[PDB]
Parts: sequence; C-alpha cells; structure tokens
Amino acid sequence: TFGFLYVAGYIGYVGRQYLIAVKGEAKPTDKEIIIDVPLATKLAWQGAGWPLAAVQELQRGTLLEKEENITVSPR
Amino acid sequence: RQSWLPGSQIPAHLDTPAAQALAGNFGFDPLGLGKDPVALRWYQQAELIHCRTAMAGVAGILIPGLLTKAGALNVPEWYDAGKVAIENSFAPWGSLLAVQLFLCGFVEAKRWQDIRKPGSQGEPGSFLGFEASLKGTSELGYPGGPFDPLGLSKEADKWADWKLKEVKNGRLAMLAFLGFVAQKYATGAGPVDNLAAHLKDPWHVNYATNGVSLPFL
Amino acid sequence: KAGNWLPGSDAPAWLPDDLPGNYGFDPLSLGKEPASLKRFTESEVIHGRWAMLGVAGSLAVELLGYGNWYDAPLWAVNGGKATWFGIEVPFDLNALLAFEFVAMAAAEGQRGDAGGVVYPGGAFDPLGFAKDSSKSGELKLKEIKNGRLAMVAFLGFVAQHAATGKGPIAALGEHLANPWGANFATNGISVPFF
Amino acid sequence: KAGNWLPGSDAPAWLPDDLPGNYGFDPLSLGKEPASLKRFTESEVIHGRWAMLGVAGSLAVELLGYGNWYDAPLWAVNKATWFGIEVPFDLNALLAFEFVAMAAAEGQRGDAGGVVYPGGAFDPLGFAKDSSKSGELKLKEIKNGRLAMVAFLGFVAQHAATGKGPIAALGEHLANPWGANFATNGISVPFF
Amino acid sequence: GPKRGSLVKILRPESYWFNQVGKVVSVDQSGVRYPVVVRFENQNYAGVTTNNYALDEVVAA
Repeated sequence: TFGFLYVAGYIGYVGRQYLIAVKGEAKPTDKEIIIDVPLATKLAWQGAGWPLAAVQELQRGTLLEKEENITVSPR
Repeated sequence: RQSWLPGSQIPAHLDTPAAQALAGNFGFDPLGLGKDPVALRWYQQAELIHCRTAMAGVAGILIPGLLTKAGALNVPEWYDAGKVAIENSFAPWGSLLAVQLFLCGFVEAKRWQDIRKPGSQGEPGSFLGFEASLKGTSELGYPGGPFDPLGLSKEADKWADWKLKEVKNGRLAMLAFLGFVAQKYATGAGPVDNLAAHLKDPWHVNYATNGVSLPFL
Repeated sequence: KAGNWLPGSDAPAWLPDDLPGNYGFDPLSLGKEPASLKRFTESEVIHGRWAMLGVAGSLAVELLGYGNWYDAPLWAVNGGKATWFGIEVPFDLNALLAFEFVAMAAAEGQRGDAGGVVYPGGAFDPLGFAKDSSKSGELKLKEIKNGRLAMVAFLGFVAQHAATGKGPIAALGEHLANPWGANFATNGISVPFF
Repeated sequence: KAGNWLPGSDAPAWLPDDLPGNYGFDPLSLGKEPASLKRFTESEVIHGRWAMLGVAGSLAVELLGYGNWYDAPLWAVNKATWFGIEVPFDLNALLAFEFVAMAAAEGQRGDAGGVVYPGGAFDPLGFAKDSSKSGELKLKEIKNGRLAMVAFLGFVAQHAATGKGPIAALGEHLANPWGANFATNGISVPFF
Repeated sequence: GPKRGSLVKILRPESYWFNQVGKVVSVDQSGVRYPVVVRFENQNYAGVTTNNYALDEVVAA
C-alpha cells in the first residue's frame, strides 16, 4: 500500500504540474491536444521529490485556492 | 562560478544574494527543491545539523575502529558495540533511551523555538543568566558565547573558510557513513577490513566482484 | 503575568494580564470568550482546592499506616466495618452514602445560589488574610499554583497505581531502593515495547 | 583593578573598575548585563564564604584525628559523634532540623533583595568603618573565597582518584613527590 | 465605466461566467442599462464568449 501511494502521488503531481505550466500560455487548448515533449520530460524528471514539494506547498498554504470558484446560484 | 556541472545553466532560484551567500554553493538542485526561499533556509539548517552529526559519528566509528587494529583500544565492531555495551551496562536500555530522549528533546525545543523566532530565547528572566548569551549570532545556525568558546568568530577573515571546510567535511562524512552501511550489508565485515582487502588487491576486491551490487552478472 | 509559559512564544490576546497565575498558556485558544473564560476560572480554582484536599487525605492515611487510598472502600465493598484513625464507624454504608449525598447537595446548591462568588471571605475568611489587595493577589497566585500542583499529583497517583497496583509510598520507596530498576520504564507497562 | 588577569590582554568594557577583586577576567563575556552581573557578584561572594567554611571543617576533623570529611556520613549511612562527644539523637531528626534551619536562614537572605554586606548587628565588631580599607578587606575576602573554592575542588579530585584523605595525599607527596603525584596516580591521565 | 480592454470580474449570480473574470470590450457612454461588453475565453453551454452587463454587476479585477 505504501508503494502504491507513492507512485500514484507521483503521477498525480506531475499531471498537476503539467496542467499548471501549460495553462499560462497562449493556446491552452492547443497544448492540451498536443504535448510539448521537452516540457513533459522536464516535468517528469522533476516529479521525483513530489511529497516534499507538496508538503512545502501546504506549509505555505498555496495548494488550496481561496473562495473564487464558479458557483451555483444558492452557494 | 564553480558549478558542479560546467556548461549547465544555474537554477533560477539558486542564483540569489542569499543562495550565493549561503555556503558551498555550486548551482546544484536539479530537482529545484529550493524554488522557495523559506524552504531553502530550512533545508540549509537541516544540512548543517546533518553535516555536524555525521562528522561526529564517522569520527566515533573510525578512530576506535582504527585503533582496535592497534594493540590498545581493542574495541568490538560498531554494529555490535550496542550488544557489547548493553551487556557491560548497569541500566536497562529502555530507561537509558528514555532519559536520553528527554534530554535531547529539551535542547531540540530550544533550537526550534529559535528557528521559529530568532530573538526568542533572549527573553529576559526566562532563565537566570542564559538570555545574556542565549541570543543568536545574526546567522541562524551559529550560536554564540559558549558555542564558539575559543573566540574563533572574532576573526572574520577566517570566517568564510571555517564555514566552507565545515560544510565540505560534513558532506564527506555523510557519504562515508553511507558507504559504511552499504558495505556492511554487501560484505558484512569490518570497514578497515574491506579497506585492507581492496588494497591487497584492487582489481578484484570491489563491488564489481561482490556478485551482489551487480547481480545480473 | 506569572511568566512566559513558553520562552520566545507570544501572548494570546484574550488573556488579560493581571490575574492570579496568568502565565499566558492557552495555545489551543479556548478561553477566547469571556463567559467561557470565567467558567474556566471558577472550574480551575475549585479543582485546585479539591485536588489539594485529595492529596492531603491520601498521604494522611498512607503514611499514618492505615492502608492507601485504594484500601478504604474494601471494608464496605465486601463485608466489614468503617474505621477512621482506628476509631471504627458503627453506621451503615447506605446511611453515610445518603448523608454525604445530602451534605454535598446543600453545599454545592449553596455554591450555585449566588452566581460565581469564588472568594467569599468575611465569615468564610474569619482569619482575614486578604486585607492587602496586593498581597491578596500574591496569595491568589500561590493558591492556584498549589492547586495545579495538587491536580498533577493526583493524576500521578492514579497512573502509578494503575501500573503497579501499589501505594505511592511503596512506589517512591522502590525508586529509592533502586531508581534504575523501579521506574515507569522498568514498570514495562507505560511503554509497550519495553 | 585587582590587576590584569592576563598580561598584554585587554579589559572587557562591561566590567566597572572599582570592585573588590576586579581583575577583568571574563574572556567568555558573561556578565555583560547588569542584573546578571550583580547576580554573579552575590553568587561568587556567598560561594567564597561557604567554601571557606568547608575547608575549615574538613581540615579541622582531618588533622584533629577524627577521620576525613569522607568519613563522617559512615556512622549513619550504616552513632553521631562530634569532637569525641557523641550525639544521642536521630539521623532524620538532625536532617529535618538542619533543613528548617537553612530554610529560615536562606529565606531571610532572600527576604531583602541582595544585601550582601549587612554589617551593624551582623558586624558587631565593626571593621568596615573605613570606606577604603573596607574595600581592601572586601578584596582580600573575595581572594580567600576563590582560593577556598579551588581548594575544595582539589580535595574532591584528589580523593576521587586516590580515595585518600588530603593529609594522606600531602604526606605521600612529602615521602616521595616523584612517586606520589597525579601522574603517578595514573588516573588523572589515561595513557600513564 | 473603465476604459476598453480593461479586465473585470463578473458577479451576476445567474451568469455562466459568475465569480469569474473577463475582458471588457467596451462600454456605451450613453444610458443603456447594460453598457458593459465583456469577452471571455471559455464558451458557455451554447457557444458564446462575450456577454453584456450593467455597471454594478462587475468589478475591475
């Protein structure tokens, strides 16, 4: 169970980082339909220390967003 | 500057006044774990403590271990001295570990309250005489007064060199300790013995011929 | 301020300073509200007093040599007789039960009649040692100190005897005979892997 | 200034000069703060006095021939006697007695803040009526105090090595210095 | 209203772009009730990327 948790957190984290990195560019739809190979490789190799990176982000309170999400009429 | 990898580019974060002014810097963080400065400072402190403790431990291993080859100071192996001393002991290992745990936790609490707020332990009256010298030396990780008792800090022209040799020898100590445990798993004998073996024959006394480090051959 | 409960720490705002034993210790932020905090004051003080009474009694019987605190209820939980300083008690278990019941009922109903008068004085201080208004605060602080101490002492009693089944006098005597052999670690119960 | 505690050295600033025995010795910079330094003053002086009392007593019994200081507690750890006059009272009795006595005396010492030189009734002989020779006597006092402290430490170290009365230690060194010394003790240095 | 090309934060509860941010195309200087015109980059459930709003409904952020 510990091995699986590690590898799954790895996959999820590198996915999140790719999404974020490609989100701040001039064609998100294009980067989502076609992949930047160098970007993919860089983010893959840097996905290693993902538990440390994530706990640091938590300690900075950055991984969670403030109350600015799209929201249905009642709440 | 001096880079662990010539030709390579410097990490974005690793090139800042603090980083270049920290210690032992060569632009080495290909995992970019220091893209945050607070985390970076915290990790500098961690690395400092590790360098110090690893230097202490590797000395305590090698020196008696080397002189047990000498006639005097006949001492058992380090990974067995636990058993040896607990046999020659006077108190139950439980109580021993408990008390040493308490006394380490206290000092760690002091260090930690400091790293939280630097001017924390200079609070007047919180002790009777401590706060006098219980104040940081403007560099988190270099307490003063009794710490540095021989006034080695009042000579700044040696300050940088002290810092640098400290971090270098500490990193070397960590590496040597890892070598120790790895070879005690692979071969299982005395480190000095592995030494003497590879010296009596380099070309065949090596992990390349341990049949374990590289199992597929 | 009784003192910085944690050197280098920072004081909590909801704690007014001049207060018997105000060390500033509430890192979990409980008494941030006034009515709750006053409730806490009264609870803590009466707890201190009752704790002190408890240790006084337990040590009394134990060192006077009438068994420990865990020994008294035996006479009634089985067949026997109530005894006090060697003077036995020729009355019923249920009698003393209902008696102490109505007594505590009256006393605490009185305590609750008025709102929160913790320091009655006057008739309840016929010796009158709070006539200073500053040394009064001194005595208040020393009081709450004694109270928190007696509370901790009682808890230690119950834990030691839950481990060893022994009178605290016996526990301290054992630690005297050998500390390295008579301790919660050597007790082997307070920590599992020992 | 009592004198340069280290020739060629430099004086520390936080040490005011005119002060009984101010040699200027604090190379580790401890008393740089006033309340702490005053605490140090009172600690040092009472330490000197108690040290002096200690050596007086130890030498008294030893050379009077009633065993050394390490010999007294034997009678109770397994009758109390004093100058040959025995003591017909309980160990625990004298324990609680000296306990409450020291409690009273030191609680008195703490009642007032820091009065170290009470005088008056506590100096009914009145030898500090000079205000300069008073300082002279203060300096000589602290000298005697630091000396007695060092003397006591020497006692405990010598007897922790040899298990012997200090009179015995000095007599041994007398009989042979080259053979009765901490080096020949073989304990104070390992590789000897 | 704010000059053209400025960026505001939609706040009309019903609006598909609610609690989001869009680029103001332009504002009518005249007195129409919803002179604000706001482009977007994420079409709603019908394929529209620009909506109109009154003054209050938006915040220039």
